[PDB]
Amino acid sequence: SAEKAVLEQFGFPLTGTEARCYTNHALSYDQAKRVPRWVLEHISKSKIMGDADRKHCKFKPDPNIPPTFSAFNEDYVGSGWSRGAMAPAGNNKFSSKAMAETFYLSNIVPQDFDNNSGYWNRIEMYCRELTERFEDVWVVSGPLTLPQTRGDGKKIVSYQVIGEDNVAVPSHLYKVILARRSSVSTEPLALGAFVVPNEAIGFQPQLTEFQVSLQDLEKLSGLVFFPHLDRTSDIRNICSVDTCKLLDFQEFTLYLSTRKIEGARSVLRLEKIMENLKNAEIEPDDYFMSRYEKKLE
Amino acid sequence: SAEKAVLEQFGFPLTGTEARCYTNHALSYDQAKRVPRWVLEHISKSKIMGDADRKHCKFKPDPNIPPTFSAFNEDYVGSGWSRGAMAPAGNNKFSSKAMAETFYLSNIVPQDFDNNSGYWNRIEMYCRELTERFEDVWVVSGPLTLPQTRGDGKKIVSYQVIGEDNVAVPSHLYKVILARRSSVSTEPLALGAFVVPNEAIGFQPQLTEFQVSLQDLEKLSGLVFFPHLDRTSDIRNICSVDTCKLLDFQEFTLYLSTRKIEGARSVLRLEKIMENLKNAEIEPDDYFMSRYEKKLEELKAKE
RNA sequence: CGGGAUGUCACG
DNA sequence: CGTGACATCCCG
RNA sequence: CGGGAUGUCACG
DNA sequence: CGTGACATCCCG
Ligand SMILES: [Cl-]
Ligand SMILES: [Mg+2]
Ligand SMILES: [Mg+2]
Repeated sequence: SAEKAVLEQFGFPLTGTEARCYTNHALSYDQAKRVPRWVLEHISKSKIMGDADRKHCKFKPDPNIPPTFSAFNEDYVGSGWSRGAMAPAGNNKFSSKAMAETFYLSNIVPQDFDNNSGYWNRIEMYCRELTERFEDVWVVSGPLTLPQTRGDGKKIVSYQVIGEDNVAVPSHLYKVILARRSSVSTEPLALGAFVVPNEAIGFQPQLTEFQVSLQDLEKLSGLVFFPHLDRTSDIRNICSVDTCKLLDFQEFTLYLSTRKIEGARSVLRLEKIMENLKNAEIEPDDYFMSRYEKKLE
Repeated sequence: SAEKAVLEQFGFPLTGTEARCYTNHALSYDQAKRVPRWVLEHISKSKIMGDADRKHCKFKPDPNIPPTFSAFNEDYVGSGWSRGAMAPAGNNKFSSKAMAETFYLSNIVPQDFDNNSGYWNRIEMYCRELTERFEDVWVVSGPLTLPQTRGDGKKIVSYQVIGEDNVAVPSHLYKVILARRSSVSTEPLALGAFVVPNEAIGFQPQLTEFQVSLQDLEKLSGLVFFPHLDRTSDIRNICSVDTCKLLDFQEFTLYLSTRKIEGARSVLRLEKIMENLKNAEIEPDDYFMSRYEKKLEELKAKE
């Protein structure tokens, strides 16, 4: 192959798409859009429990990404968009290093403010909730810039770029969920693929509304998820063997109020929570009350 | 090590960005846009000569591309865009197999009809012209989807997708040119990078108007070109060492008329080629007349 | 050179 | 329906 | 849980 | 102008 040797004289162009691995999540970086292409993580009940704190971590450029192709906090702040992490920080309570690697900008995309801490947040919580029914949960997340047909019939992909480095703002976010009940069972695996628009949503629509077939998502994203997964074998819809239903307004508001006290140093903060709970029309469940009287010390 | 085996248990997702080598070019395919991301080729005096013929070739899907992520002629035909090859067929006249592999849709992007046959064609000509003065030249070509600033300040990337498979139509096309004078000399290498918009362009714009720096291109494209090339050494702007001058209207149409002499199958057809030249206020060069007189006499015998 | 419109025969 | 190879013609 | 606005000290 | 680790305060 002498002809091939001259062709490679100076080397092929580099795309920087090789898989980058961290202490509890891997990803492939898109050097052109300056966002991750896909982010893989494994969740177990053992991992979502720990002492790693979320406010001792800062969003910073991944020092493994060439600064030329890296994004920076200056691109997000005040751009009208938020820094949305794909590998959730909450999935790494067990390790402080793992949680800190979640805050590398290689793992975050521009995300609607309401969608981030709202609907998408609830999807991230449901993933952690599956750990109580499945010993192993694999999740794959990433951005999407999807087309949209217009009056004259033709389809146009259109997406915003923000900051000096032009970080691509996706029109949708995808999340594939693969769950197996036990390490020693051979139940069919539970699989679910979902595509959510990058915008405020609310509580009306059920997560089933956003479900799509795996092979479809693979077509719109140009990826092949879980190659080693024997597709000839029997695989079942995650939503037929589970709930696929996020927290309602009352549950979500209470969960936040329950977790807000854990970081409430002062007694004044606890007062506001109740005043806000009363302003919310909710009826404080006894669980929150048990975690209310213990922290009044 | 064990907390990783559980991650890889079902494997990482596949991107399909690995290089795919062929007879005279390589490329990395973009499975999401159904177009090549970059296409690398090497050309020389010997490779741009031969008996390989376009008209005995066909556009069709690269068989090494999963049909799921592949483009098909149905996506292009009737979409309002042409099939533009990044690795030119004219750069592989020496091998019938090599030329055939440039018609794989893995080497094709939706390209404006006028652009494909006009300005971009003339750029591919200038690359073949460099083989007269450089023994080896490398070319990287691919598509781009660049942003645009609205009046209100927002920057928007927009591009049409065509066909059922949503093949992306780039806003611009890029080309990186690297030429070394000789394998035994150590004259500084010459490099030029260019970004042309995917629309009709005439004969007034000079190639240097679309020239950019290698850094600027790598930032736009998210690629790094020619990694093993030492960037601290002495590298020259190709448009200073060479001409970066595309053919004007007269010599461009003249070149086409000469290439059409070979395909002339009747004396009357061959004379029509010359009448069109004269109607265009172009006087053929002595090379055309020799070629014209030759093909003429060749066609008179068997008639 | 770069793109297109067509026909015919053979065979899966 | 597709696969090949031979051919005719058009445009810039 | 998920995102933002501010401070004091320390070092390069 | 860049790296680490303390702190209080807003919002859904
Ligand atoms: Cl067409
Ligand atoms: Mg988030
Ligand atoms: Mg072309």
